[PDB]
Amino acid sequence: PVPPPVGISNLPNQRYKIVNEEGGTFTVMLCGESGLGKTTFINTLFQTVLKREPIRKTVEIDITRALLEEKHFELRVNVIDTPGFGDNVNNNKAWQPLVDFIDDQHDSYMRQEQQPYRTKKFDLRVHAVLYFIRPTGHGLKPIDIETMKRLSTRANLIPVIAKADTLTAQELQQFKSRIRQVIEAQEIRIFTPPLDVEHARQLIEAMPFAIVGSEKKFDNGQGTQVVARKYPWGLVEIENDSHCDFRKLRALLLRTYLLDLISTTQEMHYETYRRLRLE
Amino acid sequence: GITYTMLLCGPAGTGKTAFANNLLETKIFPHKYQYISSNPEVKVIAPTKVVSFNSKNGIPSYVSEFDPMRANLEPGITITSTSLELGDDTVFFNLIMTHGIGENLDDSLCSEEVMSYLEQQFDIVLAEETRIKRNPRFEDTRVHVALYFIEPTGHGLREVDVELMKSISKYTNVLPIITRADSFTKEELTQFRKNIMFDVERYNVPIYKFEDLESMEENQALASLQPFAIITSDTRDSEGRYVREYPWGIISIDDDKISDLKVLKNVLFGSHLQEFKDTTQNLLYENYRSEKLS
Amino acid sequence: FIRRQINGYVGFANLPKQWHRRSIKNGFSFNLLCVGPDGIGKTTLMKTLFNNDDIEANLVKQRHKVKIKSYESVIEENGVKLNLNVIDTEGFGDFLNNDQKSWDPIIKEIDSRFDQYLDAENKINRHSINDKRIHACLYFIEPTGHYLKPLDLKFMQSVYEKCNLIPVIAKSDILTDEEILSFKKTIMNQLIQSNIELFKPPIYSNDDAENSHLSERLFSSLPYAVIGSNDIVENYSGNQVRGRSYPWGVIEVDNDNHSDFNLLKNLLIKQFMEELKERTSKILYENYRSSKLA
Amino acid sequence: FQFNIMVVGQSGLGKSTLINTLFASHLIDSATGDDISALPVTKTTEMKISTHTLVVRLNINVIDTPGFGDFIDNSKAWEPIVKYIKEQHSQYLRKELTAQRERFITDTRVHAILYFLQPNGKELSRLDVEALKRLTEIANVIPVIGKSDTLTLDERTEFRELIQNEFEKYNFKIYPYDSEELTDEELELNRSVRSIIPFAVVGSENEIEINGETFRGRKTRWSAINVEDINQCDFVYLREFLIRTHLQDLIETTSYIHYEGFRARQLIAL
Ligand SMILES: Nc1nc2c(ncn2[C@@H]2O[C@H](COP(=O)(O)OP(=O)(O)O)[C@@H](O)[C@H]2O)c(=O)[nH]1
Ligand SMILES: Nc1nc2c(ncn2[C@@H]2O[C@H](COP(=O)(O)OP(=O)(O)O)[C@@H](O)[C@H]2O)c(=O)[nH]1
Ligand SMILES: Nc1nc2c(ncn2[C@@H]2O[C@H](COP(=O)(O)OP(=O)(O)O)[C@@H](O)[C@H]2O)c(=O)[nH]1
Ligand SMILES: Nc1nc2c(ncn2[C@@H]2O[C@H](COP(=O)(O)OP(=O)(O)O)[C@@H](O)[C@H]2O)c(=O)[nH]1
Ligand SMILES: [Mg+2]
Repeated sequence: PVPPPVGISNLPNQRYKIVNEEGGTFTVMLCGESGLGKTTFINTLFQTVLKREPIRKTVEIDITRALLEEKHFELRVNVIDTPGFGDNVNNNKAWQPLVDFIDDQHDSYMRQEQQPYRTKKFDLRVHAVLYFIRPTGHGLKPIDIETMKRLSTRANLIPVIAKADTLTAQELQQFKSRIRQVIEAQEIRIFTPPLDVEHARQLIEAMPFAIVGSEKKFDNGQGTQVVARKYPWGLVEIENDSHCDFRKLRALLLRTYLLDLISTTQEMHYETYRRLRLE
Repeated sequence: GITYTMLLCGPAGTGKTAFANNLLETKIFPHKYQYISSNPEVKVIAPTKVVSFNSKNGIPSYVSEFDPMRANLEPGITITSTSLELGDDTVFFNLIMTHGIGENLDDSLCSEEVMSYLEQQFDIVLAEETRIKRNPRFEDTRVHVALYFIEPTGHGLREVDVELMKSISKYTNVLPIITRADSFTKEELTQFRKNIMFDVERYNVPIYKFEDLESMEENQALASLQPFAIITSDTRDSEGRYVREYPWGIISIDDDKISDLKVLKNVLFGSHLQEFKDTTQNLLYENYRSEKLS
Repeated sequence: FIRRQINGYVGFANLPKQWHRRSIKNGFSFNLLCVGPDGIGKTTLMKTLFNNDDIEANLVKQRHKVKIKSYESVIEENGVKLNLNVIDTEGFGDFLNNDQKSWDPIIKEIDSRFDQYLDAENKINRHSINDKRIHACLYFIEPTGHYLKPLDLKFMQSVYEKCNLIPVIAKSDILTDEEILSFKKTIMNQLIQSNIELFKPPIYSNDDAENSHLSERLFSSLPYAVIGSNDIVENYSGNQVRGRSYPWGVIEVDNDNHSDFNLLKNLLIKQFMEELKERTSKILYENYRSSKLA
Repeated sequence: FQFNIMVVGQSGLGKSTLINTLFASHLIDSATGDDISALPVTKTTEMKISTHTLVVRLNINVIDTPGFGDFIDNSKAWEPIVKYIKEQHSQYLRKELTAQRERFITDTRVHAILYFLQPNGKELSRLDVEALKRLTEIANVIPVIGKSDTLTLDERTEFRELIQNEFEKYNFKIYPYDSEELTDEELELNRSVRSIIPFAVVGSENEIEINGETFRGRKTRWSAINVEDINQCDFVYLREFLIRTHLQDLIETTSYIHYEGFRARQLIAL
């Protein structure tokens, strides 16, 4: 070639190398009442075991920090848990510890940024909030609406239906439609992947994602061990798109739009918090 | 004719409407947002009526259609009664049902209203019994048995479960029910049953105790299945059989190896109908009366 | 953070691939400062590096101080776009007294770009900012074959903590192979003696030995013996290649045996442009900021 | 004979190499070499004089000017050079005015200045303009493009035209000069010499081999320069100009033009 080309086309690859060397961080909150398969879900997603008295519980935040590695890429995972949320007779203001935690992480990063020496950076801003909805089959509850509305303005809210294997296809379709209608009418902004596009549209059409989780594997019939729930009347395959939307949620959280979650967390939620705090 | 009264208490989304319609083998109770005795052996003698409620100013009723703009409103607590005739061997059955439990930010009003309704029925019977011109054929409205529907969490009992079951136990027999047992595998269901029994023992929840000696094998088998794990469905297939059709398989409700639904039905309308009725009206009511007449 | 063994493949290792895709959608930006005496071949080298004769065709906004000339360009190749901003000095070293005041406009341009970034960063209504900070500084050393001049040492020591300093020997064609090696050795000893730190390309983990060896050679060959020519000449073999033709020979730009032009193009564009930007934003800008604010 | 030659230019322009190439011997060494501390500690231009005898028995004096344009501040880089030249003119005048005058007065007057211009293709700098303005009026200035092999033939032509235009612009007296006492052939020779001034010189003290033939020049990874090849550089032309055709005229013009002007000004003043 005369002239031999400039290496402009190698600039993306250069950035790839930088990213693969500096690793990544992902912070995810698992909001919901007890017994919604939140611990099972997080262990199913990362294919590992991250998370293993008084009748009246207190709504508290429990952080689990882990370092995962695959293909020489290191991810620092912060799993934020919400034990006690919505598990009592009186759950009034159960959302406050959660929104306060999110706002506190935004505020902490804001004040770290202003330091003259800011080399070390303890970033714990929540990149995604999975709100687990009990599969009642009817619709969203007042606690669900209130909590989701307050979380949506400070973090990427991803509503999900817990234990979707406890509802039939018709029941699940109706429940998802009613949830979507409530989210629209109550003006609750949920995280949606950018459309720059058919795969992304399919991901959006499935929202709220119908989740099934399992940390066990069973024979699918073709001699292969697949992650599934074994009922005496059938096997619920987690990786089967016709059984649950786990693969779509994994695409949104890690495989395709993880960067979009982190960037929207930093450039939208955090930037709005900072501007309102400094004004 | 035998007057029988059964309460269905629990949080929304526990299959109470499905249980009632399956029990009567006809869709008499519509499901939420979806507001006829097709069974020849069931007749509606007094349609569903509100017997006690406690909501806020302008709160849509339990019959209100799906309104997304008003989904944010807490429903309060509402109790209904439906009187049917089943089948002398005829049974005048009154099904009491709760609405709003688990849907309020503060559910204290729920247990308060359930106790108010139950105690008001005791007070009605006591006032009639105290009258000079009494009527022995008076319409008895006392709840004889109550089924508390436990959400399929898989862990155990929560504060609302304990509060409501202990509140109801003062007036009637309480049967905790593992609802939507198809939400669990065999191992998970066994563990959930053990966990619930651990909680009822820890929190002194006075649930009904299934127990001549001929009844040893039967009653022991009833005490082993506590809480009864049921799978219900009010939708039929082409063959006319009640089923739940999942993408991965079909659950036929009639099959006895999946659920204790048929065992529960034989307990309610067969073996223990009169045991529940006698314990309610001759022990619990009498203790209430003794306290009132101190 | 506790390291956990993950079974199978989850797919979080696709985060770099996502950065790769997004980096293609949004363009890349680079800022390159050229310091050298007039006529040393700064403009020709820019035309050669970016295969574009209109590289300094868009100028964007007695004499006793250097004049700065800022030019903006857009280079497109295989769907990847680069917004290049070339800062080029005019008058450097041509004043009778080349004291600091003469060449201070260069340092002032650097500080003003850092100041603009800092001011945008500290704004309450903070919005996305165009990164204008100087990402690389190419200092052109005259091919005298003796040593670095006093003005060279002064400027390089005053700019090494603000930019990724890349010293090069300009018009190296005139130097013999032995003169090139001697001059480079003398220059390196002088820069070491004056504590002037240059940009050392980073080494990546789990990287091919060819890549790491190339990076180590890129640092070891500094200062690069470079030549400029975006014009095609006919060599004695009859081939039409980029270079310059003289009665004594045809020197070729893209021939590794004639100069270190390809090593410069690798350090600046093909291999370590993004790493130069990273050092500018994470180390140099952060030190300037910390000095200003502490 | 006695010929005094000065070299004025920045360190590393090939001044010592050109002198040694012209006279085919190691007369002088680089005033600085590959060492910055070798530059004058005074941070000014200093005179470095050397004496040699070559064979006509010609006594060559070489005057290097280390420090000229080699520092941050070069606002007085030409002043020591002007002082040295004027001191030699004044010294000769003192010896001339002596009543008991020497028969053979030692001539220390700078007879030729090889001024090395950088081959950057640019107009004359502030330093070059100031230095040439003062020097051209008191000594024979022979402008030269130091390391001319940087320029292609087209770049050389363009730069030489630019430099000649700069000389005309500043009204500099550039050697060789013409006078009414010259023949039409001598004027023609000065015209051709002047056409190739500043000389595109290339110097080398080392030998190279090309096709089994030895040349005086430079060989590199890509080039092969033969300094004595008139179709590569003007070294042969400058050598002929300096040592054969105009050596006598250089000494003659130093005495009759520069020294006479100096003398007239100095006597008019006193
Ligand atoms: N039906 C069903 N059960 C599930 C699912 N995920 C978990 N479970 C089970 O239901 C219970 C949920 O407990 P856990 O995962 O600890 O929930 P958490 O309290 O929300 O973290 C356990 O018995 C699980 O084995 C699911 O997708 N469907
Ligand atoms: N998994 C499961 N779902 C059921 C069962 N019975 C009913 N459902 C469904 O789960 C939801 C429960 O609603 P409904 O029966 O009206 O319950 P209620 O709100 O407690 O009165 C509906 O979508 C039903 O079709 C059951 O045994 N298992
Ligand atoms: N010998 C030589 N001349 C060069 C080289 N690069 C450019 N030139 C020439 O040097 C002169 C000045 O170059 P220019 O690009 O104008 O330099 P700038 O003033 O520093 O931007 C022009 O005649 C160019 O053709 C090189 O590598 N070697
Ligand atoms: N390309 C080139 N190099 C030269 C020429 N003359 C000298 N050199 C080399 O360039 C450097 C100049 O140093 P030197 O000749 O000592 O110069 P001085 O300090 O000006 O007296 C040395 O490394 C020489 O070998 C020339 O005409 N062309
Ligand atoms: Mg230029």
